[PDB]
Amino acid sequence: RKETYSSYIYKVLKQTHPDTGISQKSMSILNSFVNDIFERIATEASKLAAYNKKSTISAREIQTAVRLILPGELAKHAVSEGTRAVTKYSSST
Amino acid sequence: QSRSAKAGLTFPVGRVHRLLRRGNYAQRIGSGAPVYLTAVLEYLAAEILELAGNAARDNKKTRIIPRHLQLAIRNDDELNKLLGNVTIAQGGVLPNIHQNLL
Amino acid sequence: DNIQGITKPAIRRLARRGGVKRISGLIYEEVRAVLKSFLESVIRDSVTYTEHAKRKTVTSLDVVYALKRQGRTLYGFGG
Amino acid sequence: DNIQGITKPAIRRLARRGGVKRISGLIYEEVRAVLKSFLESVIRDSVTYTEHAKRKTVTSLDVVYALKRQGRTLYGFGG
Amino acid sequence: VRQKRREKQRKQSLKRVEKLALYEIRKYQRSTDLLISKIPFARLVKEVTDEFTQDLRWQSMAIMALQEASEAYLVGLLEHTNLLALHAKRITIMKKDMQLARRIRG
DNA sequence: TCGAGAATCCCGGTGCCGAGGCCGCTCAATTGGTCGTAGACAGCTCTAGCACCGCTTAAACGCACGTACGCGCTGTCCCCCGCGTTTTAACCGCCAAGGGGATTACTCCCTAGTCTCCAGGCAC
DNA sequence: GTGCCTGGAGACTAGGGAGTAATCCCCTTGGCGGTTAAAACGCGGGGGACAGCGCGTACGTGCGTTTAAGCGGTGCTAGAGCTGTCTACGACCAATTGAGCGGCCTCGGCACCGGGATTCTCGA
Repeated sequence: RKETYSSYIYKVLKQTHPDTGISQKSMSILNSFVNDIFERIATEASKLAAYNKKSTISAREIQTAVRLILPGELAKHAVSEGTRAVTKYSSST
Repeated sequence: QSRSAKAGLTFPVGRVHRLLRRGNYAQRIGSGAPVYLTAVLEYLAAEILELAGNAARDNKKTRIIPRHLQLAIRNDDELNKLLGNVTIAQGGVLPNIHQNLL
Repeated sequence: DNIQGITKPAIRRLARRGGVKRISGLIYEEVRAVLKSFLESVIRDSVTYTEHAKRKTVTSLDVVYALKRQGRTLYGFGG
Repeated sequence: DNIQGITKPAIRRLARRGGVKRISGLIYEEVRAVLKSFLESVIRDSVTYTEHAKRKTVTSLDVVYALKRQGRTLYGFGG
Repeated sequence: VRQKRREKQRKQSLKRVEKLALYEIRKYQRSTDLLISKIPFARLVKEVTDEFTQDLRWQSMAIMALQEASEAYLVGLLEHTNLLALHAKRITIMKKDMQLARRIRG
C-alpha cells in the first residue's frame, strides 16, 4: 500500500488516447519518472526559497524553477499550463 | 470538496502538498503552489503519454513497452536536454549506424 | 574465475548492439576491467546503503539510490 | 559589433597555455561559436535568477548559484 | 508434474518451430532485452561484493537492475568510442580508442 | 474416360495468460477558528557602474619565406572471422532449510521550548 | 592592540523516536538431472591496419602599421540595504468522508488444432 500515481496515469491516458494499453513495468517507469521530476522540482523550489528570504513557497518560486530547469519551448508550454490551472483554481476556490 | 475538484485536477494536489509539508524540504507552502505542481506534472505526463501513444501507433502495437518510451525520450532534443542522462529499464538503445561504416 | 564469465561472443553481441563492423582481440580484457571498475564503484555505495540500514539484503531501492547518487539513474525500480 | 571581442592571438596564446601548438584557421571561429553556445544558458539562468530577485543588477551570488546548478562550481566568490 | 509436461511441450515446440557482418549491427540495435548471461554475472557480482563485505544477501531484481545499468554503461562507452575510432580512420576499433573516452569523461 | 479415395490450402474453433473491472475498506483529504510570524512598502543614503578622455602603448592586421605534414596512393602483412566441430554449463524444474524483512511499541532518552549568563568576532 | 554587541552554553519540563521480545514468512541460497544453445579450439584467408612516398600549402616566424585599448580621475547616474508598520498567512488538532490498494473475477487476440474445397492416384 504505497501512494502511487498509477490510477491517475491511466485516467489522464484515457482522456486523449484511450486506444493504447499500458503494461506494469512501463507504468512503474512512468511513476518513477514523475516522482523523480517531482523531487527535482521540490528540491529546486526549496533551494530557490532558501536563497533570497522567502520561506513560503508561492507560485513565483516554482515558476522560476520551471523556467530554470526546462528548455524554452517546454518552459513556455509549462508556464502556460500552470497559469491556466492557477486561474482555474483561484477562480473556482 | 477536494482541492483537485476545485480546478479539474487529477494528480493528487492535497497529497503533493502533504509531501511538501512533511517531506523535509521547506517550512511553508502557499495555496497557489501545489495546484501549479499538479499542473506542470500533468503537462509532462500528457506530453509523455501522447509521445507513447504515437510510438504505439506507428509500431502497430496497442500497448506501451519500454522500447517505445525509450524511443520517445531519446528522439527529442528537449527530452535529451531534460533527461539525457537517465536510462529506461529494458528500453534498448538508439538504432543509428554511423555514416562512415556505411 | 568469474571475471571471464562474460565471454568473447557476449562482448561481440554487445559491440553489434553498439554498431561495430570489425573488432580487435585487445578489447575484451579492457572491457572486463572497466566493467569490474564500474561494478566496484557502484557496489561500494550500494552496500554502504545496506550496511547502514541494519540489513543484509542488498535491496533494489538501495541500488537505484546508489545509481541516482552517481548520476546514471534508472527508472522502474523505485524513486 | 561585439561578436569579435576576442582576437586570434588570444586564442593562440590560450592554445600555447594548454598545449595545442599547431592551430587551424577554423578553430578560432569555432571557439567563438562554442563560447556563444556556452555562455548563453548560464547567462539566461542568471536572468531568471535576477527575475527571481525582481531587480535590474545581476548580483554575484546568483551567478555562483547558476554555475552551481549548471555543474561548473567556482570557488572564491561566495560562502 | 504437469508443469514439467508443459515445459517439455514448450521445448518440443521451440525445437520444432523456433529451431559481410553488416546484418548484426541493424539486428542488435532494435533489440530491447538484456544480452549478458545471467548467473555468471550473478556469480561475478557475488565475487565483487565479497571484497567489500559477512553473508550479504541479494534480491534478484537488484542484480537485474545492476545488469541493466552495466549493459547501458558499456554500450554508452562503446557508442562513444566508435566515433573516436572512425575519427582516427579506423573501422576496426582498438584499445587506444577506449582510452581517451575513458580519460576525458572521468 | 468416369469415379472413389488420399493429401493439402484455406477457413473456422478453441485453449490461455495478460489487460480490465470490481467489492471491501481504512488510515489519509477537507474544513475550521485561531495565532504567532513572514513579509511587502517606504524614507534615505550610499555606493558601484558609465562616459569622456589625459596620456600613453603594446598588439593585432596582413603580407612574405619555407618547410612539416594532411590527404591520397601504393605496397605490405597478419589477425580476427566465417565456418566447422567439440564441449560445457545455463535454464528450467524441483526438493529443502532457514534466515533476515516486515510489523507491533515502551521505557528511556534525547530534543523543542524556556529563560539566564557569558565568551566569541569582525570592526576601530 | 582594543573593543562592545550577541550568538553560544546550558539546566528543567513535556513529548516524540529507539531497539529489544515476538512471530510470521517469503525469498533465498544450495544442490540433482537434462538438454541445449552457447562457449571454445582450430584453420584458411582476405580485407583492413600500417609504413612510406608526392606534394603543396598554410601556418611557424618576422616585420610595418594602426587600433582600439589600458591605467588613472571624477562627476553622473541610478541601483542595493534597514529600520518602522501594517497586513495577511500558512499551520494544529478533530469529526466526517474517500479513493486507491488487497485480492478476486471477466474478456480477447495469438498460437495451436480440425473441417470444406481443391488437387493428386488409383481404381472401377
